[PDB]
Formats: sequence, C-alpha cells, structure tokens
Amino acid sequence: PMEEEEVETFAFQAEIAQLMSLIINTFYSNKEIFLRELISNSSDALDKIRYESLTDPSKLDSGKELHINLIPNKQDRTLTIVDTGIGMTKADLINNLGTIAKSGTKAFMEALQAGADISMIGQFGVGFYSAYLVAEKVTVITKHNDDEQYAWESSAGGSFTVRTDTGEPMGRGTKVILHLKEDQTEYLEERRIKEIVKKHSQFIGYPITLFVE
Ligand SMILES: Nc1ncnc2c1ncn2[C@@H]1O[C@H](COP(=O)(O)OP(=O)(O)OP(=O)(O)O)[C@@H](O)[C@H]1O
Ligand SMILES: [Mg+2]
Repeated sequence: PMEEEEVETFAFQAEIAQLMSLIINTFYSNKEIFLRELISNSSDALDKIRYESLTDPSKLDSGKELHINLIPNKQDRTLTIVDTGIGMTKADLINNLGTIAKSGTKAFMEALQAGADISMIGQFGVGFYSAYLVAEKVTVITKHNDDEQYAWESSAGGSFTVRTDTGEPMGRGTKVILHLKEDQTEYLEERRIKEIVKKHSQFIGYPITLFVE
C-alpha cells in the first residue's frame, strides 16, 4: 500500500483478560462508576505532573494548565476524557495497561463472585477496566514529556495494540476515548454526565469542563 504503520499486538496478562470477560459478560447495575474511575486516573496523573514540576518547572513547558475535559460526541457515539496529566511513555502503556500482573486482580475477581458491587473495582488496582462496563472499545492516546504520542487500543478478546499515534498532537497528557455500547448512550447526555460527576467525582483537585455540542 502507499502508507505503512507499525503495530504492536500484546496479550493481556491472563488474570486481567479474565477480569475483562467477567466485566463484559456479567450483568452489573451500577455501571455509572466507570466515569468516576477515569476521572480519578486523570486526577492521579495531574498530581503526578504537579509533583514533578515542584523540583522541575521545565516539565510544565508542554502546557501549564492542569485540568480535565469531558467530550461527548453523539455522532461518533464516543465519550472522551482528556487530562493534561503526566501522560504515559510507550513502556508505561504496555506495562501498566494490560501486560503486568496486578496484586489485587485475583482478589477482586473473588469479591465479584461473592457478589461485590463493581464500584469497589478501584480499591484493587484495576479501575481502568470499569470502562468496559459501557464501552465496546477503548482507545487511549497519550503523550509523555520526553517521548512520542502513542495510541493504545482494545475491544477485549484478550488483546490490545500499541502504535505511534498519527492523530492531532496533544502537548502533554492522556485522552481516553470510549466507543460506547448502543444501550449506554445516556452517558453522552449532558444532564446524565453532570449528575454523575456531582454524585461521584466531587473531590477532584482540578477544574473539570464538560464540552457540550
Ligand atoms: N489518565 C491517565 N494518565 C496517566 N496514567 C494512567 C491514566 N490512566 C491510567 N493510567 C495508568 O494505568 C494504570 C492502571 O490504572 P487503573 O485505574 O486500572 O489502576 P490504578 O489507578 O493504579 O488503581 P485503581 O484504579 O484500582 O485504584 C495506572 O496505575 C496508571 O499508571
Ligand atoms: Mg484508577
């Protein structure tokens, strides 16, 4: 073909693959907590960049504003969570989002069997995967300070890919893009989103902005 793109395909760590099918194939009632989990991740990443700037203000040259944006797109049926946090290196993506085992995974699977609410997911070190409560597919674009912009992607099925991102440059941070299931479109509604952020994400030490089309 005219153009070529390098893709790297990785198997999810076995327990995490198993946690993902559990999340996807079980019925759960309290799905809205996915949003709280992604906002926390953005909040953590922003704490991190903030921490690093204390000793090295140069680290904020890639953008000084520390914040989180929420972007529903009804045309594409996507909900995007953007932060100007620390972002992830390629290796961060690979190690931290699927490939390296987590201490709490087995235990969280155990708790789910007993009938735990999925809301507890974030106590175990696997909160990200709550996204698959409402998304058939998740794309993570990320730009860390001394590395290139990358795109992580997976629709489950036990696998994810990482590639150099060919999209619009970010400066610094992470964009999580949720391709929503057809029965989960309420999470594109301005009212629903506002309700959910007020109920679950009111201890975020950063400004959050909802962009409404
Ligand atoms: N928005 C983000 N910016 C930077 N790194 C992120 C972001 N989201 C996820 N990560 C990385 O992926 C890892 C997995 O996140 P996940 O939410 O599954 O677990 P956690 O936040 O470490 O713990 P838990 O969510 O269970 O309290 C995180 O530790 C973090 O390093
Ligand atoms: Mg988390």
